[PDB]
Amino acid sequence: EVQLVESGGGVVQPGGSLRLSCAASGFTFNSYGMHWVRQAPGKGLEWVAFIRYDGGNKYYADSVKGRFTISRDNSKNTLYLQMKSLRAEDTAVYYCANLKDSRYSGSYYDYWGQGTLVTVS
Amino acid sequence: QCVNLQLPPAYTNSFTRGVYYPDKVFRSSVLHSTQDLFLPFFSNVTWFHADNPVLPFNDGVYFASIEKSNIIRGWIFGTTLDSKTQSLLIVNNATNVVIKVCEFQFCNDPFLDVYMKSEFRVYSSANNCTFEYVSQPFLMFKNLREFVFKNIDGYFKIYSKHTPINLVRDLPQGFSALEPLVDLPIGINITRFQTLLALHRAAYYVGYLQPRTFLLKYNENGTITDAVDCALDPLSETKCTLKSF
Amino acid sequence: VIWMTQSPSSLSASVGDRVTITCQASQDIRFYLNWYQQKPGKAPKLLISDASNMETGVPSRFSGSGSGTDFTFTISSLQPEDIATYYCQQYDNLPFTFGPGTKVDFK
Ligand SMILES: *[C@@H]1O[C@H](CO)[C@@H](O[C@@H]2O[C@H](CO)[C@@H](O)[C@H](O)[C@H]2NC(C)=O)[C@H](O)[C@H]1NC(C)=O
Ligand SMILES: *[C@@H]1O[C@H](CO)[C@@H](O)[C@H](O)[C@H]1NC(C)=O
Ligand SMILES: *[C@@H]1O[C@H](CO)[C@@H](O)[C@H](O)[C@H]1NC(C)=O
Ligand SMILES: *[C@@H]1O[C@H](CO)[C@@H](O)[C@H](O)[C@H]1NC(C)=O
Ligand SMILES: *[C@@H]1O[C@H](CO)[C@@H](O)[C@H](O)[C@H]1NC(C)=O
Ligand SMILES: *[C@@H]1O[C@H](CO)[C@@H](O)[C@H](O)[C@H]1NC(C)=O
Repeated sequence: EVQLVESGGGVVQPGGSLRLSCAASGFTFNSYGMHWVRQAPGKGLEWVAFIRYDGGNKYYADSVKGRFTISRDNSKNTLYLQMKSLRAEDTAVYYCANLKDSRYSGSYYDYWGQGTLVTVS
Repeated sequence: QCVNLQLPPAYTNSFTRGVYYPDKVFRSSVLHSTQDLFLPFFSNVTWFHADNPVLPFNDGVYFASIEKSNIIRGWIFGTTLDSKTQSLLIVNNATNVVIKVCEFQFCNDPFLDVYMKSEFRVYSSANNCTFEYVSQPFLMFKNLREFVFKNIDGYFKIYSKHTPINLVRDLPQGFSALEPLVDLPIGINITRFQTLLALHRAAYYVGYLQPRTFLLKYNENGTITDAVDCALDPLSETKCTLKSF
Repeated sequence: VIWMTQSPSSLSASVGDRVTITCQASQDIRFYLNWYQQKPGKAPKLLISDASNMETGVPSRFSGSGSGTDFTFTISSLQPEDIATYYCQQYDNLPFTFGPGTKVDFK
């Protein structure tokens, strides 16, 4: 029933930009905070950004802070990630997720999308 | 003794619902502007049938129920919701409301077992209790019971209102302010909560509060009869700016 | 920033073997650790939260414990379907972080 679908991937040039989105359904999207996580080929999981349920506070990993912007629209059940000044090192599969969290987001369930591939070249 | 007993969400429109008296100061015949955690007007509130998932608490919860059989009895508020941390348990029985804060080891699916008499099947243990409070029942056509749960600076604040309702499956239109019920000096974090239902051998709605600016209209008897959500639309913003409905 | 590490980086084990994976934190994170299992081509699945709380649907052969800076993930009897890369995550403080990941192979 619960789904998360990423889109907006593709191939861009260094110094360029790309806007990713995640369509949420099957759950109360507007009550949960959301995370972005990326995984480069041959590498482990890297946390990217977190946004609170109200679209208020935003948090970023040091490696993307100042370049990436996280936002959401609760009327469309859609999560967005706007990436500027993309580098070769940003090549990865990007996932949207609702991570189980007993401290900050208060999530009791763990959901992941299939992910979308972003290539910088 | 614990007993081991997922659907997509439904939504309803909290038309102009979830407004409470922001403080205990008497005011009359005046328009008062205040900033606090309120349920936004015309928001999408999640509709559950009494289907009892653990929900996020966020910045506070608007909880409403429509029932004629007293199925909803209480709530569990906490973080981890196991013996690792302090958790808040609020339950209502036939004569009293019992509020405790302990390191509860909650059941996988907690409830009250009703045979008249009943047995609590909520937790297997309650160690290192720090707070206890007992008073009159919070809960005691269909009965519409509205609650607002806030947790600010260690204080768990509850507001409530009880009215008759003649609707089949939704929230009523119109304005009704919720009054202060109890203010508990507990000092714990709350990030998640669950609803305790009475199951014999009713539906509820959950919304979330936001840092919103409201214009509240106090009538000649000191009650609130209307309100404007200053961030709802350009007209409401104008009304707040001019302090005029 | 709280930095996470895991050991061994990889291990080989056969069916029926006991498999242990160690996760450590540079800072005391009490019990706020998640354990994930990822198979190639798929998103990570959560197995354990709050250091030792098992997720619904997770086989009883999986367990875990620990607190502060030293946590352990254990499979009491490795199955042929348990060949995956396991990650630990701390969510005690933002930014959240994942460990390097421990790869379990089939011996
Ligand atoms: C509702 O719960 C309260 C819990 O306080 C019950 O009152 C207690 O009952 C025990 C006996 O089981 C007494 O030893 C306590 O001294 C009572 N405490 C207080 C403050 O009165 C109450 O009886 C319960 N009501 C029903 C119908 O079960
Ligand atoms: C409920 O499930 C738990 C976890 O498996 C188990 O320990 C407990 O004994 C079960 N209770 C009953 C009545 O089956
Ligand atoms: C509530 O949900 C409806 C879709 O059912 C949407 O059109 C509307 O904009 C939403 N309102 C708010 C405040 O999210
Ligand atoms: C209360 O907490 C302490 C740890 O600070 C623990 O050792 C003790 O056993 C707890 N009390 C009970 C009844 O479990
Ligand atoms: C409660 O919240 C405060 C503020 O974030 C935090 O410093 C404290 O460690 C938390 N305690 C527990 C048990 O979660
Ligand atoms: C105020 O109270 C009086 C009774 O003393 C009542 O007649 C009047 O209608 C009330 N006004 C409002 C706005 O309810």
